[PDB]
Order: sequence, then C-alpha cells, then structure tokens
Amino acid sequence: MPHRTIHLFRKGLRLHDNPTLLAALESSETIYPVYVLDRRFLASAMHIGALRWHFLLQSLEDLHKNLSRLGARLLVIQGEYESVLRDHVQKWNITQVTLDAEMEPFYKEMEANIRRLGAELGFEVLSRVGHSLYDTKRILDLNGGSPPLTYKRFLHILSQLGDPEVPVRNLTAEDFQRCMSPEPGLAERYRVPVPADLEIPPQSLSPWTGGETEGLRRLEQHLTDQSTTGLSPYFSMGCLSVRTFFQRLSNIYAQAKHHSLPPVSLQGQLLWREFFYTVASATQNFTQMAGNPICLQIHWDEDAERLHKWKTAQTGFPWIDAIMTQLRQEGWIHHLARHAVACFLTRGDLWISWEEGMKVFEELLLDADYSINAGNWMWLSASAFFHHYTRIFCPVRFGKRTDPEGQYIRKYLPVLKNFPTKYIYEPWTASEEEQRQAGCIIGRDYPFPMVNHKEASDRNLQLMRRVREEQRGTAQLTR
Ligand SMILES: Cc1cc2nc3c(=O)[nH]c(=O)nc-3n(C[C@H](O)[C@H](O)[C@H](O)COP(=O)(O)OP(=O)(O)OC[C@H]3O[C@@H](n4cnc5c(N)ncnc54)[C@H](O)[C@@H]3O)c2cc1C
Ligand SMILES: [Mg+2]
Repeated sequence: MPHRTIHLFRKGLRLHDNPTLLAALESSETIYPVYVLDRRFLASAMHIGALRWHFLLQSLEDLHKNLSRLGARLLVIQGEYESVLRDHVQKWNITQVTLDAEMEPFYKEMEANIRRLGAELGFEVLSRVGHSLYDTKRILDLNGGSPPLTYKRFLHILSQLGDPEVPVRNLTAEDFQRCMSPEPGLAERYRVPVPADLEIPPQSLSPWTGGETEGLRRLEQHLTDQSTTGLSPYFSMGCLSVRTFFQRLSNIYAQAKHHSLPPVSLQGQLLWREFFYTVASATQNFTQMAGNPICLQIHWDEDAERLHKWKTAQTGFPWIDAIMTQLRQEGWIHHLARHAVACFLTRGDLWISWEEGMKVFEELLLDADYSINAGNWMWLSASAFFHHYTRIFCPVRFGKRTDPEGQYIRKYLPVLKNFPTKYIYEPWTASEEEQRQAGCIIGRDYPFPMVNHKEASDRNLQLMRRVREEQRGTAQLTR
C-alpha cells in the first residue's frame, strides 16, 4: 500500500468506528495521526470556553494514549492548518491527507482549502462520514432535494431508507504494523499541550473527563445502571460514535427479544440529533436568523446587559441562575434545564436573540454542536419547529414542581443556601428582615429579578403573536 498519509483529526477523536482513519490505514504504508490546534481558525469560526478546552485536551491525551497502545501516536501540531500542512507534507513526503467529512461550513471550508492544497502539493484527499447515522444526501434525495422540516416527515423518510449505517471495525495493533506510524524528528514539538499552554486554569473542575475511554466507560456503565446518558459531550467531540451507540442499543433490543423499549427511546434521541444535522446540512444560514429560510424573522431586543445578566447567572431568578451556574461550572446541564434558560432568554422573558443564547451555549457547553445547538435554539425561541408559543416556562414554578426544597438552587447558588424554602425560588419576596436572617440581602448579595415574569411574558406573547400572524408561510414550513 503506497500512500504516506496524514490523518487530520477534527472531530472523530476516537479509534473505534473511525471510517476515515481506517481508510487511511488500509491505503497507506506510513501514517501520521495529526491534530492541528489552529488558534486562528478556531478564533474565526467558533467560541470555546475553558471547560471545552479542558475536555478537548483530555480527549487528545486519551487519543494519544490509545494510539500509543497500538504502536502509533498522536501528533498535535500548533499552527495554521495550511502552513502546518505545507511544512509537514514536505517533512514527511505525504501523498495523501485524510480527514473526517464534517458538515459544519467551517470544516467544509477547511476541507475545500486542503483539497486545493492537495492539487498544489501532490497529495490526494480522502474523507469519510463518521458523524451521522445516515447518508444525509440519501435523506435529501428521498425528500425531493430539501431536508425534512418536521421530525414526523424525517422519520417517514428514514422508514424508506432502512437501518442506519453500521460502524466500521476497530483498529488493531496489526493495522499499525502494516502501516507504520513513525516517530517524527523533534517529537516533543507534537505533545498534547497542557492547560497552561492555552492560558487556561490548570484544574478542570467539571465532573466530565474527555476522551474515547471515558465515553465508552460511561456508555457501558449507563447500560448497566439501567437522568439521561450524559454522553452528549462524547458524541459532539467524536470520542463516541453514534453508529456504535445506535447498534449497541439495537443489540439490547435484540437480546430482550424486542420487549425492551427504553433502548428504542434512546435511539430516538440519536434520531433527533440526525434530524437537526440533516436540516442544518441543507439549509442556508442555518445558525442565524437573517437569510435563514425556515426561521421566523423576529426583531429581538439588542440589550447586551440583559444578555450579560443571563450569561453570568445574575438574572435574580434562582432557578435560571442555578442552571446557568451549573452550565458555567460544569459545562453540561439537563435537556429541560436548557429549555428553561433558553425560553427565559428568548421568547419567554428577555426577548434576546436565540443567536446570542446559541453563542453562549457554544462557549460553555462541553457538547456544543453546530447543528444541534442552532436547531434547539430556534426551537426554544419558537423561531422554527416549535409552535406552542403561548406556553412559556415559568422561571419560578418550573423548578418548584421539580425540586420543592430547592436543593439544586442551594447547591449552585450557595449565597441562597439559608433561604427558607418558601422563598428559595423567589427570594425577592422575603421581607428585608427575613433576608437579613438568611444572610443574603436581595439587591446586594443576590440580585433582584431582572424582569417581572408576568409582564415580560405578556408583552412577548403579543410580539410573538404578531410575528406568527404575519409570517404564516414561514411558520408553516416547520409545522
Ligand atoms: C437550547 C438547547 C441547546 C442545545 N444544545 C446542544 C448542543 O450544543 N449539543 C448537544 O449535543 N445537544 C444540545 N442540546 C440537546 C440536549 O439538551 C442534549 O443533547 C442533551 O441534554 C444531552 O444529554 P444526554 O447526552 O444525557 O442526552 P440523552 O437523552 O442521553 O440523549 C442521547 C444523545 O442524543 C442526542 N440528543 C438528545 N436530545 C437531543 C435533542 N433535543 N436534539 C438533538 N440531539 C439530541 C445527543 O447526542 C445525546 O447525547 C440542546 C438543547 C437545547 C434545548
Ligand atoms: Mg434520554
């Protein structure tokens, strides 16, 4: 097998079900498994908070450990991807560059640029899809060329397509004997960087640890303990294959003689992911409002202070602030916690663009996912997909049903930990003497509520009603 190959990890930070890396190994005599840490590209294309960096560095360290166990290595190269490639195609006499075929426009532009560079430097470019359950083009083809815009129509198309794609085989030590992974000269240049190298606090205090190893452990541990799986960061980073997880769930359904539906329900979660991936792959301007053909055009308020309070857990609604605090401190929050804060920010209370919430979630979520994040933010703002706009989450009462003593609030907002339960969700209703007894003066130690919920939601309902009465055709696209 003739090629000398660089495999570029972008997502797909895993050795199981990695079709591109497998294709690289099967076509090559020499391989350099590379992660390019390109601060300029990342600065131009995304927003990445400290917890996300920690999770990435952990996933890269794990990939390096796992590659090393097979007699290979991970090479982390810090630089601009085009200049890195020009240098190392020369250094290593590269004839093929492989990379996962991601659907995100910034990854597609990178891929386009690498293919142009290949035509110039003399390397072929090979990419395989490892991020989706289905061949997205086949879904579009069955739907007439456009993406299904409802989950119902999506499931109808999938029922014509059949089963998802199956995972490819695991990589073996024998793969790296047939296709050698040479130790480059100056191999210290290619170490996974430590947090200090990224100007980031050295201690990761998120209960999540990145990497394929932990993703697989969690995956197997969830199937043993059985609250959701908590696997989203691993799917978003590609430490875990959705095709592998889907098939694992099919295996359980098979061993239960088709009598266990909880694995089927969980497969449905992956199908929601596929739904948004499919819409996102074929919709112009998917991650913004303007120019987005499925998105209601809503004159959201430009109020950076309102956004600032929401982002920094200073809304004065403890349920909202506790959730935003968990997001900031841990990088993951439950699906319905995301509903609560996203509705509050957008159609419910603050009337701030879903684009701004999306960007905050992008910075803070370990599982930040281009397609999922935008699709769900359009959903939670009733900009597309969701149409029950008279239903607004109550930032006080929703948590009361869930957690009447406010243990979650007391955990994430310790300033409120001594508030009697009758005030824990609305501490501004306590008398000043009760505030003094709790050791927490509202407006000083914890803010007053930034809006009157009833007034704000009343006003926003009227605005949303006008939008939907005027933009009927756009609303109907996703109904
Ligand atoms: C405003 C908002 C923003 C969101 N942003 C993201 C994001 O950036 N990344 C992300 O992975 N999820 C996002 N979600 C979806 C959802 O909240 C998370 O996928 C889920 O909380 C992850 O927890 P889990 O892995 O335990 O999920 P499980 O219930 O165990 O689901 C298994 C997997 O299915 C997928 N999935 C589950 N729910 C959804 C959904 N509603 N839409 C699409 N895929 C889904 C995820 O890959 C998840 O890991 C967002 C939801 C909202 C409302
Ligand atoms: Mg679930």
